[PDB]
Amino acid sequence: ARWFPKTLPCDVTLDVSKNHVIVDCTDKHLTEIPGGIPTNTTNLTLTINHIPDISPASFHRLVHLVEIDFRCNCVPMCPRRLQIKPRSFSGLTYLKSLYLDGNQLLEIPQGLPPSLQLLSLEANNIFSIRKEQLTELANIEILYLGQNCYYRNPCYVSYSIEKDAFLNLTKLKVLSLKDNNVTTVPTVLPSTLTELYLYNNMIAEIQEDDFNNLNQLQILDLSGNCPRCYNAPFPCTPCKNNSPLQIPVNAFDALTELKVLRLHSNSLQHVPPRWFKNINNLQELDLSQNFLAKEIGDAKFLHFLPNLIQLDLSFNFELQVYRASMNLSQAFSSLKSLKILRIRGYVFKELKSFQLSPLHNLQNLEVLDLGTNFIKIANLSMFKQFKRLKVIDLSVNKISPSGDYARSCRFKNKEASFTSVQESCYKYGQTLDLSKNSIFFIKSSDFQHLSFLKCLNLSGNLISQTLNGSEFQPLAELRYLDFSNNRLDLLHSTAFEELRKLEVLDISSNSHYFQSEGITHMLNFTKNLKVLQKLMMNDNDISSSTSRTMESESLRTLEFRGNHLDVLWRDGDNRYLQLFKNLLKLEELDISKNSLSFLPSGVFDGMPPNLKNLSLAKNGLKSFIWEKLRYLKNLETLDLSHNQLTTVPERLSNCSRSLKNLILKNNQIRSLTKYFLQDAFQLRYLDLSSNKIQMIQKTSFPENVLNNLKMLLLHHNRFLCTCDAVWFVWWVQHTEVTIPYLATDVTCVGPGAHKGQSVISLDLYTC
Amino acid sequence: ARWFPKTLPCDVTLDVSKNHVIVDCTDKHLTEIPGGIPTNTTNLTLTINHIPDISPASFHRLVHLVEIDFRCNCVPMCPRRLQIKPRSFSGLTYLKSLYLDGNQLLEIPQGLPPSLQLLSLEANNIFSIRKEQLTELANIEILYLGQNCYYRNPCYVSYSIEKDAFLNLTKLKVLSLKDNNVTTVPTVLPSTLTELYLYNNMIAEIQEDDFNNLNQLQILDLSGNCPRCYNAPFPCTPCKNNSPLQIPVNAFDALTELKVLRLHSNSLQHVPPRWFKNINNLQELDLSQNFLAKEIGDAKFLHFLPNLIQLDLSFNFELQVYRASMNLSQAFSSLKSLKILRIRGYVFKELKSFQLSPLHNLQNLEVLDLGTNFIKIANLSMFKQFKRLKVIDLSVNKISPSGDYARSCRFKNKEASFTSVQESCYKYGQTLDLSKNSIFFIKSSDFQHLSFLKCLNLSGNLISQTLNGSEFQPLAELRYLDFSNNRLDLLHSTAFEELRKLEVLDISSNSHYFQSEGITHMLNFTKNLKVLQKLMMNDNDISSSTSRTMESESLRTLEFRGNHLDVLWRDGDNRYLQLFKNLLKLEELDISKNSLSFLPSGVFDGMPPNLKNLSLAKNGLKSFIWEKLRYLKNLETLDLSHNQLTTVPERLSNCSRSLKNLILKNNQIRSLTKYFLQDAFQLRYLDLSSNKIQMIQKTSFPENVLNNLKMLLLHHNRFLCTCDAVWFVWWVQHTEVTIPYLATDVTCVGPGAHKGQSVISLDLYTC
Ligand SMILES: *[C@@H]1O[C@H](CO)[C@@H](O[C@@H]2O[C@H](CO)[C@@H](O[C@@H]3O[C@H](CO[C@H]4O[C@H](CO)[C@@H](O)[C@H](O)[C@@H]4O)[C@@H](O)[C@H](O)[C@@H]3O)[C@H](O)[C@H]2NC(C)=O)[C@H](O)[C@H]1NC(C)=O
Ligand SMILES: *[C@@H]1O[C@H](CO)[C@@H](O[C@@H]2O[C@H](CO)[C@@H](O[C@@H]3O[C@H](CO[C@H]4O[C@H](CO)[C@@H](O)[C@H](O)[C@@H]4O)[C@@H](O)[C@H](O)[C@@H]3O)[C@H](O)[C@H]2NC(C)=O)[C@H](O)[C@H]1NC(C)=O
Ligand SMILES: *[C@@H]1O[C@H](CO)[C@@H](O[C@@H]2O[C@H](CO)[C@@H](O[C@@H]3O[C@H](CO)[C@@H](O)[C@H](O)[C@@H]3O)[C@H](O)[C@H]2NC(C)=O)[C@H](O)[C@H]1NC(C)=O
Ligand SMILES: *[C@@H]1O[C@H](CO)[C@@H](O[C@@H]2O[C@H](CO)[C@@H](O[C@@H]3O[C@H](CO)[C@@H](O)[C@H](O)[C@@H]3O)[C@H](O)[C@H]2NC(C)=O)[C@H](O)[C@H]1NC(C)=O
Ligand SMILES: *[C@@H]1O[C@H](CO)[C@@H](O[C@@H]2O[C@H](CO)[C@@H](O[C@@H]3O[C@H](CO)[C@@H](O)[C@H](O)[C@@H]3O)[C@H](O)[C@H]2NC(C)=O)[C@H](O)[C@H]1NC(C)=O
Ligand SMILES: *[C@@H]1O[C@H](CO)[C@@H](O[C@@H]2O[C@H](CO)[C@@H](O[C@@H]3O[C@H](CO)[C@@H](O)[C@H](O)[C@@H]3O)[C@H](O)[C@H]2NC(C)=O)[C@H](O)[C@H]1NC(C)=O
Ligand SMILES: *[C@@H]1O[C@H](CO)[C@@H](O[C@@H]2O[C@H](CO)[C@@H](O)[C@H](O)[C@H]2NC(C)=O)[C@H](O)[C@H]1NC(C)=O
Ligand SMILES: *[C@@H]1O[C@H](CO)[C@@H](O[C@@H]2O[C@H](CO)[C@@H](O)[C@H](O)[C@H]2NC(C)=O)[C@H](O)[C@H]1NC(C)=O
Ligand SMILES: *[C@@H]1O[C@H](CO)[C@@H](O[C@@H]2O[C@H](CO)[C@@H](O)[C@H](O)[C@H]2NC(C)=O)[C@H](O)[C@H]1NC(C)=O
Ligand SMILES: *[C@@H]1O[C@H](CO)[C@@H](O[C@@H]2O[C@H](CO)[C@@H](O)[C@H](O)[C@H]2NC(C)=O)[C@H](O)[C@H]1NC(C)=O
Ligand SMILES: *[C@@H]1O[C@H](CO)[C@@H](O[C@@H]2O[C@H](CO)[C@@H](O)[C@H](O)[C@H]2NC(C)=O)[C@H](O)[C@H]1NC(C)=O
Ligand SMILES: *[C@@H]1O[C@H](CO)[C@@H](O[C@@H]2O[C@H](CO)[C@@H](O)[C@H](O)[C@H]2NC(C)=O)[C@H](O)[C@H]1NC(C)=O
Ligand SMILES: *[C@@H]1O[C@H](CO)[C@@H](O[C@@H]2O[C@H](CO)[C@@H](O)[C@H](O)[C@H]2NC(C)=O)[C@H](O)[C@H]1NC(C)=O
Ligand SMILES: *[C@@H]1O[C@H](CO)[C@@H](O)[C@H](O)[C@H]1NC(C)=O
Ligand SMILES: *[C@@H]1O[C@H](CO)[C@@H](O)[C@H](O)[C@H]1NC(C)=O
Ligand SMILES: *[C@@H]1O[C@H](CO)[C@@H](O)[C@H](O)[C@H]1NC(C)=O
Ligand SMILES: *[C@@H]1O[C@H](CO)[C@@H](O)[C@H](O)[C@H]1NC(C)=O
Repeated sequence: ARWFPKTLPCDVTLDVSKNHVIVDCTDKHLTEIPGGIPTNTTNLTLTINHIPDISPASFHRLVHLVEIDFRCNCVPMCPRRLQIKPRSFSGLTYLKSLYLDGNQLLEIPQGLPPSLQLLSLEANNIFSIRKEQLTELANIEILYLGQNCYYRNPCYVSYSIEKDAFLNLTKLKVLSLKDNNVTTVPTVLPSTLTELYLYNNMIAEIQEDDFNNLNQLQILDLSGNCPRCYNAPFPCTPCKNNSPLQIPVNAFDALTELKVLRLHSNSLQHVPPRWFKNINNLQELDLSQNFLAKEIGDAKFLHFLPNLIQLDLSFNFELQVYRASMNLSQAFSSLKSLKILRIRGYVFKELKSFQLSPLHNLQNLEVLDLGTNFIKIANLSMFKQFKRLKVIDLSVNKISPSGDYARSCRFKNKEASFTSVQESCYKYGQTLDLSKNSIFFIKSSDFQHLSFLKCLNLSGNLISQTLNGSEFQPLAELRYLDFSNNRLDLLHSTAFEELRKLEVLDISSNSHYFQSEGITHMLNFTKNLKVLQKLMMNDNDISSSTSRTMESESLRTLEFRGNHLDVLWRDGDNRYLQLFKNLLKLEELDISKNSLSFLPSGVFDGMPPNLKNLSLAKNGLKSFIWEKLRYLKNLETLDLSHNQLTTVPERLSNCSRSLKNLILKNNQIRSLTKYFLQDAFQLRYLDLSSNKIQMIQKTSFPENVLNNLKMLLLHHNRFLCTCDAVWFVWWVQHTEVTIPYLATDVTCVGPGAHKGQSVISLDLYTC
Repeated sequence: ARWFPKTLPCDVTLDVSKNHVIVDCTDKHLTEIPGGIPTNTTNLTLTINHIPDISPASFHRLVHLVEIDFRCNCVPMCPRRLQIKPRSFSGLTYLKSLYLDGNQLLEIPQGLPPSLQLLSLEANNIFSIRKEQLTELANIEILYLGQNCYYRNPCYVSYSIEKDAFLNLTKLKVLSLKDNNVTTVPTVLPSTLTELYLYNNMIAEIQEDDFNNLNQLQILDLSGNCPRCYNAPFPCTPCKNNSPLQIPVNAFDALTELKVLRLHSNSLQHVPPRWFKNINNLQELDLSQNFLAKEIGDAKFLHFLPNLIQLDLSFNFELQVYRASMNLSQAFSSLKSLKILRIRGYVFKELKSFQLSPLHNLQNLEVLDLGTNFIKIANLSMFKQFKRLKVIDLSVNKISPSGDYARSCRFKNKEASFTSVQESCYKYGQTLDLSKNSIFFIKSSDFQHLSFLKCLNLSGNLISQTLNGSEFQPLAELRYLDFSNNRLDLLHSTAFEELRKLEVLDISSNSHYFQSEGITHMLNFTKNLKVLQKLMMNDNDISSSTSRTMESESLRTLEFRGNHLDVLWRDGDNRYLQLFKNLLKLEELDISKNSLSFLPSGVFDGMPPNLKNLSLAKNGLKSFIWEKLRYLKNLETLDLSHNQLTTVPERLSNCSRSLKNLILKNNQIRSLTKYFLQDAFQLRYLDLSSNKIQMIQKTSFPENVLNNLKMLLLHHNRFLCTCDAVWFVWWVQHTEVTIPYLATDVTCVGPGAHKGQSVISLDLYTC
């Protein structure tokens, strides 16, 4: 509630349905908590700042607070550790969540309210755990005590937990003890635990009674214990004699609701089937970064995982061993419900069709990761049986053509699963990611029996070929093709002619043959592509073109950034003026970073009629005309950021009748016209940030136009806060226009003592 | 003769033994020929400048001139073409050589003296050749008429040569017609020709009588005619139907003294043995960039080349064909005198021992080039039979570990053979250049049967390994090892321990594992290397080191540039002060680009006692102390160029008693001390160029010290030419100290009209 604030430099968000008020003071360099904080707020954000300590009077009048964030308030360049006065949180009866990460605290704070449910104490100096200060947390549910003693934040003392310290926490559900130099699992954990995170510790042995009472546990993490330290870019201490993490056979017996089990980087050598005897509902299993190269050939334990969804076996290669072929066990056929399989880091020479026979009967298999394996010989025709597969990974391996602040400062989710990189090519269907391979030329015979491919990634292969319309012949149903970081010779206009169903084509980073001058550059090759929608050819350094115009009856998006359009539009050269005129259906243009000092008169007449998104960022426009914008009758998102313009148009209404997203970020504008926004009711977005503007007059910014503006930015500029802008000073602190960084970035240059003064916090009584 | 010049801005070199005087006015921006040119000069250099035309009075008083250079005086940004007045060269009776390249001349200049022997007319607009203007050249010997009409300098007209134009040039020896758009070989050439250069032309057919009278010809070039235009980065036009350069069988019949024959890039398909029936003394043969992939398997013509020295067969691959193995004909055993063999661009999958059997009996074979072939499988043990070989090339191909201005503006030599890149590893003996390959880890078994290797290049392989002293075990006689552009983990001090005879070690560009902090960096691994002489570990970004000191009893050169020595020598950290103290035999240090803002007091005390070459360039030294140089009792080549120093030492004699090569290039020094060079007789080299110096007093630059100075640079600075430096003005134009760029770079800032005035050309009579 309270809606209208007074001088708070933090953003305020209201959710009447959720009855939640959010105050975000992230990155504000506040030495002390600002005054005038509303009593109706619920979430308080107090991240990286210069707060010396916490006083009980800080939250004296705040009783509706349910979330307090104090993450990374002093990162070890920082003064002494934060000191919390006694009874500094007892007044918050409605408190439920509290974050105190990165505060260099020595002991657990006391006096916490009994209504607390979440507590985060990561990146602190708490290496001792006793029941006395845990008695007050009898109602907690989620506890985060990780990252208290490890290589980034050392304490030189092993973690000490007294007996049955967590036993009385009956409401505990999630416990995290990562990177805490723990040696022994802290028995006895409460029986209501669901997620246990003990990874990246120094645990060497597991007792048979360690998880004897945990029956509702769902997520268990035991990574980093006795890790594989070979070629490790971080300080890690292998266990002695390389010994693996000793886990008894009857260890995971009481676990019945377990769903996620992570054993990554444990130097394991054998996986006994007795471990998975009781856990029948296991879904995700991680066994990466171990020494299970021989176990994969046996994989006898896979017979006890009928409901497995994810299986990770990455980076299990043997030192000084180069396998001739992948040895997949026949027990892999028992994974009926398997969906994702990762066999990276299993470096081997040749991949054959019969080596993937166990995976032929997996109906639910979708992702098959095989990248970073240095595969030399691989017949691509063997994938004709994996039509149901969604993503096939053939990454940096060497397949060739066939011969004849800190972490806790952000990410409030804390313990979260590794989110897979969702590439733009996955949404189109079947994907064959052949990027960064040893393919140097394309044959139509290699891609045979692959008519089902809806996507193909060939970036980074460094292919030097002159396509003429016969290479991608079998790929009849291909819709997305990536050809970035290659050497494409556009000597023929029939390139990509046989890709009848192609929609998105990417030929970026092909600067080699485009940099040369005098050779033919058939830029009209898009005429044959009937259903092409998007074409990305940026960073190509295109300086000349044999074709006068580019023709396409279906192209909608065109990225032409990082090229040389100044030479194409050189003074006295009107050949390539109407280069984009024939693109009838084009709606978005991205001609940026083209070193365009000036725009020759006539290019706007040669623009496509349906243009809607024009970008000219980082171009260095010394003088950009404005009266020619009348030709574009559909322009809505003109962008001129990071340019060297110096004058705004006399009347924006006379220039464009549909512009609504004007952007002039990081420009050099000292003053605006006296009728800049006169009768321009169609505008909704405007940006003048990072400029050299001095003052704004009333006649240039009418309130009628300003009422409908969704966003307006005037920060990080050179405004002068003198007595000549009393109307601006009154309006900036009396309007409802969303102006971000109104009290943090926009300051006053002068005069005199007014340096660094906040414009919204100005009151010139003498004016 | 004449020794002493007056105001010439060109360097003068005298050779009394050769009676030759050289005047070099290269890159001087001389609008007109300067006055006061000596009459005793012999070679005149008048390269790129702004000379509008040539007048007969230019060389009126010069009669001893034997060489005039006018190369690239107007490169097509340039005014109208150079105009030569009639009878502008008839007065030079002693003229023998004349260069007129890059002058946009339309016709051959007339009135040349009969004593001329060399004439260069490259990069001109002369596309017509007639006997009338060639009559005056009856005594010429070397003619250069190439680069007159091609893609860089087009003329849109085919070259026209009248019948028997060159017939009467009886003294002609070398003729060049490259890139001249020639269609037919200009019959009839004189019988005294020795070198003929007709490459890069449009010749489609050769007649049987084309070389009927040439019996003394030694070098013949026919490249570029009907070239292989596939993947060509320059505008080239294939011949029709791909047809090859039609050469009759009885074409090279009259040639008996031919030694070099170049047929590179001719789209040849078959090489009949009848061509080499008469030429028995052939030494170098070039057949690269052709379609002779099938002919290599036959190579029937090789039986007629018993004295062949060089054989080039690079880039003869078949389009859309990936050969399984290299098919070398058995006729290669007939090349008894073969020394260099290049089989690049013959892309094939696997290389076996038996495929190199024909080369097993070549006793004189030294270089075997096999790079850029995409070889996948290659057993390195098969090279044990090629012990007599000097260089073995295993370049960018994908071998993996075994499994289980213009051109004529410079280069006065013109037509010169392709000089092979002499790498630094060739002088040490046998070389196995395995750079840029697909090797990702090193095994001792792979390098078996290779104990004869004296050099090994492994740069660019991107190997991530933690060597402990057992990988390079069979390489007992290795003396040079290159490990640049890799990922070396220095976790053990026993790395490279088994390389007992290693002398030069290069571990540069290994920034990956050195950038990480907290991991061990054993920098004392050089202790085991008993005979190590040079160690290059630059561009490694070394910021921390576990070892306190580096120990080596034989190291003499150490390159430590592009690292982070500021953190190692951070204020309050005296652990790594004596890092280089234990290098007893060290004589050269290259600690540059280390971001050293300042040198902590004590590093000079920790320097090796025998240090002789210290470099601190591009370091940003805000304030460099000078009294501490007394510790270094053997310093001779101190370098502080491209730094931010601001003060010279009070007395250089008190600082160092042996410094003789002080360098302060591109520094920021406004003034010198009044006793900078007092009693410093041991100095021989001094540099203060590119500084902000204002004036030099007499008491700081005594003539006694200046007499023994070999070189002194004071150019490109901010000297003021006022009445306060009359002694400096008198001395600069009255001393014999070698001061380069005395009349071209060093100017006067002021005062007023004295902007840009030459100091040596100053005479202040009013002073
Ligand atoms: C202001 O503070 C409020 C508390 O003081 C915040 O309310 C919290 O909002 C989160 C969601 O953002 C709730 O989390 C719940 O989690 C359960 C369990 O899901 C678990 O598993 C999923 C994966 O399947 C994982 O993503 C979750 O993080 C959990 O680990 C869900 O079933 C719920 O739908 C919900 O996501 C908290 O419970 C809730 N706290 C309270 C006390 O209600 C609020 O988000 C804050 N607002 C801002 C803007 O910061
Ligand atoms: C000043 O001008 C003088 C002429 O006006 C220059 O004298 C010339 O010097 C060059 C050497 O630099 C002489 O070239 C001769 O070439 C023959 C034949 O060798 C040929 O083959 C070799 C490869 O084996 C090749 O490198 C050569 O270039 C030749 O193609 C050699 O046997 C000789 O030793 C010598 O190298 C000229 O003959 C000579 N000209 C005259 C008229 O004597 C002088 O170099 C100029 N000085 C400067 C500083 O520019
Ligand atoms: C994680 O906990 C272990 C607990 O053992 C820590 O190991 C301990 O580390 C300290 C500090 O390096 C060692 O103290 C050292 O003692 C030697 C004398 O023995 C002294 O010369 C050193 O200067 C240092 O004070 C201690 O010995 C060592 N404990 C054992 C059993 O070896 C480890 O440091 C902790 N990790 C982190 C990141 O804090
Ligand atoms: C085809 O495969 C290539 C390589 O596997 C993909 O290129 C890679 O794409 C990812 C995601 O866009 C890039 O990651 C990003 O890197 C930038 C730094 O450049 C970083 O700031 C981002 O946060 C993100 O991590 C990755 O750099 C890029 N690699 C290269 C060499 O460009 C490509 O996206 C794939 N194409 C399709 C259509 O999936
Ligand atoms: C090397 O010599 C050949 C000699 O044929 C040159 O080919 C000629 O090039 C000119 C200029 O492109 C061609 O003229 C053209 O004529 C057409 C009408 O046919 C006209 O529309 C064009 O605007 C142009 O004026 C000429 O036809 C062509 N000769 C032949 C037989 O095709 C070649 O250009 C020369 N190369 C260089 C680099 O100068
Ligand atoms: C081992 O093999 C590698 C690669 O074959 C050699 O590196 C290459 O060395 C050459 C000659 O020094 C470099 O050429 C130079 O390039 C610079 C531009 O960087 C240019 O300004 C010079 O004029 C010259 O052309 C080449 O760049 C370099 N390649 C790489 C990737 O660094 C290396 O020299 C070999 N080592 C030994 C001991 O032979
Ligand atoms: C694939 O892995 C399996 C399991 O490790 C290998 O089978 C074992 O092979 C060894 C060596 O011959 C025998 O001593 C074991 O008795 C075998 N066990 C079983 C269960 O068969 C198999 O040889 C591997 N295949 C390849 C090609 O590497
Ligand atoms: C990759 O596998 C496919 C199919 O397994 C091979 O295709 C065979 O090609 C030959 C010659 O073209 C035909 O006679 C066969 O009938 C094809 N097989 C089938 C099942 O139709 C292809 O040759 C393999 N690639 C390589 C390099 O061996
Ligand atoms: C596209 O390029 C391919 C590759 O050169 C052409 O295929 C060749 O065509 C020629 C002429 O008909 C034949 O002599 C070759 O035998 C063909 N090679 C192969 C491997 O089939 C193809 O004709 C070109 N297509 C177009 C339309 O230009
Ligand atoms: C793309 O434009 C080029 C010209 O820039 C077209 O090439 C011309 O094609 C016609 C028809 O065969 C020929 O008569 C011309 O001689 C060609 N000119 C050149 C310079 O090659 C090409 O056809 C166009 N392609 C498409 C698909 O429209
Ligand atoms: C290596 O090259 C030789 C010469 O081209 C090949 O020998 C020819 O092979 C073809 C095809 O079998 C025959 O028609 C010719 O009669 C052969 N000529 C001679 C002189 O033998 C040979 O087959 C090639 N070898 C390989 C492995 O490619
Ligand atoms: C590369 O060639 C060498 C020699 O031709 C092979 O060395 C053989 O290795 C086996 C097993 O170690 C021995 O039994 C043989 O006696 C060796 N040959 C000789 C001549 O001594 C080596 O195995 C080959 N590399 C590969 C990967 O096959
Ligand atoms: C290089 O220096 C390291 C120390 O920086 C040496 O490692 C020590 O070796 C001794 C002898 O075995 C041990 O007692 C120490 O515990 C080691 N210290 C560390 C930090 O590892 C190493 O021996 C030196 N190597 C050489 C060749 O002198
Ligand atoms: C124009 O591009 C911007 C880029 O962020 C996008 O937000 C906007 O929706 C686009 N407008 C249209 C009409 O596509
Ligand atoms: C500017 O707008 C006014 C008012 O609509 C109109 O009368 C005038 O013609 C316009 N001028 C231009 C150049 O568009
Ligand atoms: C010092 O290095 C320079 C670098 O050019 C070299 O010229 C000089 O000979 C070296 N001096 C000694 C004594 O090695
Ligand atoms: C400087 O040199 C003079 C003369 O040799 C000597 O007397 C004096 O002690 C020296 N001072 C220093 C600091 O070296």
